[PDB]
Amino acid sequence: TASLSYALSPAGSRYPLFGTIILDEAFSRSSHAVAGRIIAALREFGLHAV
Amino acid sequence: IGMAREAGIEVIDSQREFAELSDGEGRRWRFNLPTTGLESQALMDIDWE
Repeated sequence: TASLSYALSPAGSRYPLFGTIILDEAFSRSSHAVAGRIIAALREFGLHAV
Repeated sequence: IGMAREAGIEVIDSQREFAELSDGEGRRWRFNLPTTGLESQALMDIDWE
């Protein structure tokens, strides 16, 4: 997610110009607290997500 | 049990102690449990997400 976010952030910006992302099996391997850790990191990275 | 272990409230388990409780749709059941006791201080000190 970090690599994707920075990659999508154009020059002169730190946030992904293409804000939307898809996440299949979003959390099919983690418990809700750790999934929420992903939520925090993902969202904090300037990412609109599905 | 997970909160007890995460915060630090330790759990002992060699015992047969029982309870009787019902699930979401009224169907009732009998339970067997391990030995331990939860406390507010350890849980409020530790964080949750």
